[PDB]
Amino acid sequence: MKLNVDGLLVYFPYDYIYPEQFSYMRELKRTLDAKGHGVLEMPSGTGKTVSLLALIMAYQRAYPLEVTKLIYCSRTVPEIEKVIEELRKLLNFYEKQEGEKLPFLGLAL
Amino acid sequence: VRLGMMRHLYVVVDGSRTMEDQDLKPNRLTCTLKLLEYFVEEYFDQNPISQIGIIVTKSKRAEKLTELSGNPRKHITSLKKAVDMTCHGEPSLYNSLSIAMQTLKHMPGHTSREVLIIFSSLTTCDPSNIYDLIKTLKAAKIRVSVIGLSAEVRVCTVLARETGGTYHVILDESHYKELLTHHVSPPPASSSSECSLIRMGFPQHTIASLSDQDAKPSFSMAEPGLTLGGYFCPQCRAKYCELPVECKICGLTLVSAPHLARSYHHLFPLDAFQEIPLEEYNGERFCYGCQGELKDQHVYVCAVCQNVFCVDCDVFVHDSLHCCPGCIH
Amino acid sequence: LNLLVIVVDANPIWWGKQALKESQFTLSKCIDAVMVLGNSHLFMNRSNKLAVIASHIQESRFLYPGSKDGKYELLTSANEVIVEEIKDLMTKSDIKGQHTETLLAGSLAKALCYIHRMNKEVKDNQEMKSRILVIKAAEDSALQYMNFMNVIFAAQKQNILIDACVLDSDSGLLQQACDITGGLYLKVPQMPSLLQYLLWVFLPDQDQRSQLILPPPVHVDYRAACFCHRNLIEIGYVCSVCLSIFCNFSPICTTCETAFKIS
Amino acid sequence: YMESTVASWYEQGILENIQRNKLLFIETQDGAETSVALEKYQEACENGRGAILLSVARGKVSEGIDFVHHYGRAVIMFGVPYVYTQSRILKARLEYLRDQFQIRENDFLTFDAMRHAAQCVGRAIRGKTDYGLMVFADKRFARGDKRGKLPRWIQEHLTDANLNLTVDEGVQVAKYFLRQMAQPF
Amino acid sequence: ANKELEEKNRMLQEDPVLFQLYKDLVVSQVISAEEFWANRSDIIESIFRTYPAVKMKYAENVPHNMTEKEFWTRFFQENSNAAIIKRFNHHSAMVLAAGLRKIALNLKKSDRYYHGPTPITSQDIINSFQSIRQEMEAYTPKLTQVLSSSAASSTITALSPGGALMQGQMVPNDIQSELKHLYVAVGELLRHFWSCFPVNTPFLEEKVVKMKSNLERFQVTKLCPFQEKIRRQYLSTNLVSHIEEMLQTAYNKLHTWQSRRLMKK
Ligand SMILES: [Zn+2]
Ligand SMILES: [Zn+2]
Ligand SMILES: [Zn+2]
Ligand SMILES: [Zn+2]
Ligand SMILES: [Zn+2]
Repeated sequence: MKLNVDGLLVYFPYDYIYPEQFSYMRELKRTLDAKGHGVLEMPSGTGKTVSLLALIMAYQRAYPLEVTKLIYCSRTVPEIEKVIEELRKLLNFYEKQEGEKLPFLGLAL
Repeated sequence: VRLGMMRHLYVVVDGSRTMEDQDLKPNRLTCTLKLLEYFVEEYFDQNPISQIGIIVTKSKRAEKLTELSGNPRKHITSLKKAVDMTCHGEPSLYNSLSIAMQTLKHMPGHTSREVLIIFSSLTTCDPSNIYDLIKTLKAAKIRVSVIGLSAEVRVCTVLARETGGTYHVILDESHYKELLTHHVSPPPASSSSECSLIRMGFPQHTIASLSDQDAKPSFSMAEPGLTLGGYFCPQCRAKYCELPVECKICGLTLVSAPHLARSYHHLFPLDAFQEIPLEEYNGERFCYGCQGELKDQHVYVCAVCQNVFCVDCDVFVHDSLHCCPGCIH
Repeated sequence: LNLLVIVVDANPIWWGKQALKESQFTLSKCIDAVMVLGNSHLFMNRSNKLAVIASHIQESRFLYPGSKDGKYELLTSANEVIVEEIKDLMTKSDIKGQHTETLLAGSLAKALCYIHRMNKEVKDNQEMKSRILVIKAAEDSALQYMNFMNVIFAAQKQNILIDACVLDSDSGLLQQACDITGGLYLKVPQMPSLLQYLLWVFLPDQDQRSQLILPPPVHVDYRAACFCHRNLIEIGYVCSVCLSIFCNFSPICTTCETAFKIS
Repeated sequence: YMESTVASWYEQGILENIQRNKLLFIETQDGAETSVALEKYQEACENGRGAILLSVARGKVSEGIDFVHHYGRAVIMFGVPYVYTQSRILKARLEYLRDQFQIRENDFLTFDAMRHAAQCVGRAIRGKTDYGLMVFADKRFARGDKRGKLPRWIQEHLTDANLNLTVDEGVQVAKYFLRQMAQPF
Repeated sequence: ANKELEEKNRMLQEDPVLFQLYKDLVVSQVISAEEFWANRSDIIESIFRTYPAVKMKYAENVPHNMTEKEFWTRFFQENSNAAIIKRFNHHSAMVLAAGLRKIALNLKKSDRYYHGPTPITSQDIINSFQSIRQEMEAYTPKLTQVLSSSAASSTITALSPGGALMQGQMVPNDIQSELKHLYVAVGELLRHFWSCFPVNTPFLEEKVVKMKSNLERFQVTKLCPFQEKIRRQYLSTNLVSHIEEMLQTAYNKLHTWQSRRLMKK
């Protein structure tokens, strides 16, 4: 599922995304393009993590110099474990799409 | 898709006091029993070879309201008697499923053993864990398809999906009718299911030979008076009042040809007819099925006979007749 | 009220055989007798309604959806429509040597769905007790057993009485059919006097049939046979898929191809 | 407050009827008891007994735990979550915010209540489109300010027709909504 | 343990039919009775299963110079505030613990169904078709042609009870019960005799029991005809021959299968 976002093309593992996901991605891309701190709210407990991670990875690929790395913080370790699971699934999907390993590292402290 | 024509089905009814709650227009238990009477009669009318059994569970104990039998009237009478049941206590899935398992364990392998638990009170107080019983159920290949009421019970969800049955929750009374009518039909046979030949016996109605000469008087076999004539058995040689029935001596099913013929339509399902609203060059005002003018913008057609049927004709054909009138030709 | 449906088996082969034989009985007189029966049925009451179906080897067609002789207008219309349509159907007909057996299951299916349509359309205030007065006139076809049994069971569920009036031949399938739904079975041996049989045995409706003396039902031989040589068998070995009555125990029934496991 | 309400229900017959209808579990300050109670609550949810877990909005259990399908199906909020008006730490935290950044004391207090309530009531919609209803048993939430400060996604679903339902009307509409959600897509 | 004796005592009078038939098998001294069986509050209980402490207290305080009413009285009897919450948590946990005590089908021949078990020149069709086409150029002959009085009278006479197509006793009451009882006895013993008869059972230990049951057939049918004789010599009316068919057919099956076994050997 490759989404032709206004800023660029962004990969996505799951089949379909709700319109609220489109709005989230476009607003997040606007904030990153402005390179200014901002705040936004999304209802779903899950799904926001995958959309955010996919958009950040695509933005990193497009403008690697713009963003050095992502620092994604969660309330509790049991919760951040689910985030690392989501990131692992996304990386597996992207690796299958590309056909080879890429210099991408992701870890939890 | 392989289908199990012969199935021994147990309709497990719960006499919980949650059944007391009148969520439906009449009392919940009364509505369930009234509709289950129709379910029993229709099940026997759509699967004569099959047989049914009712287990009523209340106050943490399960009692066999009626053992396995081929007579719908006896089960109907049991339902009518149970309508007045006190309806106080708490059900036990372990107890009910264990009773059903005890009765169904000695049943023949070829027949499909099935259980339909009409679950009303979400609670399940059991002497022993039911997850262990799930393993025995899977080993015994007893299909269990729960129908929950006003609750999506997790233990019953896992029961249904693990044992191969289906789980549902009542949206309303109309949907309850649909659920039970759907469960009436035989379920498809899965990989675990196995088929084997079953001995069958076909009796012939007999009467006095000639002017009551060398007659065969007899009363019945399960206050029966003397009967001049009736059904018999190839081996029992014992008079039977009504068919189909299992032998009380042989253990062999006695059943006539029409009863078997009643189930051929299951093997031969009717392909759905495409619904075309527009006339589509159909200049015949009169519907072929009913020879009546099409008052609605709807038409149905087969892939072989290519005939024209109205809404009522198509609905009736796919519901009850189970065969296309003109396409028979 | 009562909705009567006369399923006449007007088989051209057999009725034309009668015509060649120059016998006293003729299809014209049979149609006249059926017409008189329908007229009397509607004569019984205004609310009562009737319909007629004619059977042919190819298909089956409905014969029924001023007072020139001082006649009741409705019955006059019935007479004219049935006469014209039956003459048209008999006059126009293709020839197919391969198919000559009379068709009855399709006609009965048409009757059943017609009765269902009328029951839907009629007001719920009045209850309708439909009936099908089948009048067979030729031997049945073996290949029609399955469909005929389907329609018979549908009639049983829908509560319609199949009153059979076979003549010149005793169709075991048809007698079995009417026995299931409880309809009467009369085998008239005097074809010229057929109409008297209708105005007594068949004409009275189910409401009054119980409180009336009618000929006793004929014994029905519910025979079973194996699919090999077609002969009566008292013990059948059916499987769980075919549900087919067979000859003797076999490693695998041909109509199934299942991997039966011995034991 | 939870203990007082529980004690009153125990003195009356309501609590026994609730126990009969469904199992009841309560939260305590001690983490060991909290964990044991929640562990048993999960098994109760899996089984048909069901469970009613009484907890505190500020309780660490509320923030740590996440409710998913067939877990915390109906989220009940008994009273607007407000911290005691005697803890002097909040007095500094609040009057300083009034002095600097110009936030009204009542504004910040209602914000602290609404944010906490949204935190403790937003779990049922975790993911996978699992149905569930959030009932707030307090007329205060019906006030416009509370509704306005409520998160947009919940508020837009909320309507004036069901804004101030009586207890019985709320029960009936909850039953109907559960009926609607029971059926498949 | 005399479990068999206890079961016999339990069913001695609770169920009349079971003991009646079991005794009948011995009344004429047919066979030993060994083979017969060889071949074939709420609140206190809830507390008992709820509170293990109450169970231990009951065990230690079993009624001894006390009264159950006093024991009942003992039941109901911030520090207290937290005790209530703890008590509900523990009680619900105890209740929960008590409840958690340890193939697509394919076919090659379908016309067999189209012609099921029900059993069963060219110019003739042309001649019949043309003749019937020319038959009905005249219509509406109803005035006289359809029916005639003589034929109608013949039809009515036929419909008369003595006519064609229309062909046209509960005196004993007390004998009915005796016949029913005898039929029940025959069914009871035929059940075990036919239990494994249809199955070949080519095993020594399996065949021993069929041999014993086959001898039991002789031994029971020895006594049946004596009661038949007693009943027969009353009026010589309303013969009861259906019972004879069961015995004779069982004997025929026994002897035929014995001959088949000898042939197989
Ligand atoms: Zn038998
Ligand atoms: Zn139609
Ligand atoms: Zn068709
Ligand atoms: Zn054969
Ligand atoms: Zn087969």
